[PDB]
Amino acid sequence: EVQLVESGGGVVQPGRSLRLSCAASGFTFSSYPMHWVRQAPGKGLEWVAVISYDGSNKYYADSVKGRFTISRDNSKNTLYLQMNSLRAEDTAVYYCARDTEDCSSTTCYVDYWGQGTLVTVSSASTKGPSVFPLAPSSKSTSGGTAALGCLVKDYFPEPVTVSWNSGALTSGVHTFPAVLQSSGLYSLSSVVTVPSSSLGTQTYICNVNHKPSNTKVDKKVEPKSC
Amino acid sequence: TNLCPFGEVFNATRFASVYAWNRKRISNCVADYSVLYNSASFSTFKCYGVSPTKLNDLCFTNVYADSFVIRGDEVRQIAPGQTGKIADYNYKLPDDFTGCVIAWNSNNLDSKVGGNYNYLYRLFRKSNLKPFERDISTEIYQAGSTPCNGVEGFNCYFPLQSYGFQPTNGVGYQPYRVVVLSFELLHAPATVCGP
Amino acid sequence: DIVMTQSPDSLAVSLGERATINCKSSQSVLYRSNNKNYLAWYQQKPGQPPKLLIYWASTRESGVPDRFSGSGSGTDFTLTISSLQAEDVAVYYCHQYYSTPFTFGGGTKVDIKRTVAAPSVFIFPPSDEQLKSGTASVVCLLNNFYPREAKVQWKVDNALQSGNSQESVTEQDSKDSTYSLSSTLTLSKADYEKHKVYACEVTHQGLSSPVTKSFNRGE
Ligand SMILES: *[C@@H]1O[C@H](CO)[C@@H](O[C@@H]2O[C@H](CO)[C@@H](O)[C@H](O)[C@H]2NC(C)=O)[C@H](O)[C@H]1NC(C)=O
Repeated sequence: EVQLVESGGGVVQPGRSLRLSCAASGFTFSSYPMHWVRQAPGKGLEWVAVISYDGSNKYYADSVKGRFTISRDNSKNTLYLQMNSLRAEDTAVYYCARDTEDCSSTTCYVDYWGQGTLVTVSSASTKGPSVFPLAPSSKSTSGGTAALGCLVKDYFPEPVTVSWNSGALTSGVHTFPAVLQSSGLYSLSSVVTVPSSSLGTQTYICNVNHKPSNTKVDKKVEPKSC
Repeated sequence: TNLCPFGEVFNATRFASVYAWNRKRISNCVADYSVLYNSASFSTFKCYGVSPTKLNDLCFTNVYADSFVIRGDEVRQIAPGQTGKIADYNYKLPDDFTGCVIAWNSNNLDSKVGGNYNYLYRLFRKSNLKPFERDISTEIYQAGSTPCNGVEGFNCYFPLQSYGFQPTNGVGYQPYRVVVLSFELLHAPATVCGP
Repeated sequence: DIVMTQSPDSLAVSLGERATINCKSSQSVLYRSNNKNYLAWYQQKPGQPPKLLIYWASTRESGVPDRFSGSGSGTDFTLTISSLQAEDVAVYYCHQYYSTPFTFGGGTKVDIKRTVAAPSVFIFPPSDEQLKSGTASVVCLLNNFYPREAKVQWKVDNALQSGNSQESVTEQDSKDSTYSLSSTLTLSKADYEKHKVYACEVTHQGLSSPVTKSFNRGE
């Protein structure tokens, strides 16, 4: 087993400079090259860099060459990557990833990966999410079940959790992928299906938990006769 | 005209092992050998049939780059004569050679801490090689007088054997990567030659 | 450099059936000094770091069910999944490691093939407190449908809108191997007042003719 944890990252401004560090444990950090692999949300993996086990040779990608600089502190058992002159296309999830020297030459394939960071490139304040109700008591009458939901607008950065009915109601909740609107601000809708015979019997709550703002803003969603 | 790939012959991540040296025909180029000769990265840069400082102004029918990796001690074996194990059983240079030989130390790419055993060189061939002969087939060898029908008992050996290639090796045992250019000075229409 | 093309994009297969993804590299990633074939096959579940499944393009990494198998040589390679189970809904990546820079592939979202499903379609004109907020957000919830393909036409007084329409889809839903979709039309207040009818439409395999859920503002 090897435990690699990627530190650093988060929010940056276009043109800022950031510095990521992977702390590895479980093996001799000075006898294995290391890689970085970027993965922009929903796109797919992409190579970034590589080191040699004595920290001499460093090869990069094509779309990065001359922008990032990847070093490796053996004494602290850490791998550092300094990003310079970030563009809007560099928002992604960054993985460190340990080599396994079996190929004839030094660089070879990668086998053990670490949890990813969340480097996000955009210059906008961490605005608190705004919660809008979508109780279709009188817009979603399907006879048996009504599908009612909750939309969120204008929150940044990425991590957010939506919880319905204190976590008691788990079935029928469709957690949707967050998408940043053309205005540059994220949004998502979470919806549930509820039998029409138990609409007013049980109150319904939309809870948003967003760590950077520590937003724990609840909204009660209740039917309207209209 | 257009440049030609010395880049993918010298900036090569994977160099083939010596018994199966890799050959590449490069042509339709404007070759600048000033880059190679002015680079100090090499340890041996020895041109035989020509003068290394006059290679910019000739024109060649076709130029072939061979590439492999050998021990640092016996990089001497690469010569038009100069008999020896790699020079005879593995890579045979013709006496009438007209080209250049480049070799540079690459201990920091080919030698891994546990030792690199993926590089093999051929030993115990029944006979020598024709000049520029590539022999990738390794059947069981016969050494004594036994019938070597897939056996390996005390007189029926296997021809391939591995180098050590550890970072602790001596200056002579470290790997050296070799690329040798052979020119076709024939008077056919020229295809590759510098400005 | 060497570029990997991995086909297909989606590979939907039902349980017990077989499956095969293929990859083609621009150059030939085949070392010859040994008879090793520098290439590897990873997989990734949604929201997790990837794993290793094949290296040397044929061998298998310890701890992997026999159902996978990598074959091929030269510049053509294939990953064959003999049997399918629940734990094989993942996006698969090819990865050369011959010449730096290394390269990956686009993926293959190996889903689960099921009987065609029936969408359940709803609609919502924005809540009154949002009309005081400054956003004209209307949504149409397409739930529990398969296969993936579904076009959504949002009609405002019989007028398709473009640009101001944002849609998104969930992953392969766990309970029934169906999908969902959160279609929305986001607008300002100015244009919102100028119309009274909205409509969301869809075509699908389980739908002979489009199913429409509309209304008039104010009821
Ligand atoms: C690959 O070998 C080539 C020689 O064929 C070297 O070219 C380098 O290119 C950069 C940019 O001009 C300069 O540093 C020098 O021209 C060369 N650098 C040296 C000799 O250290 C080079 O060694 C290798 N390529 C790269 C990108 O380093």
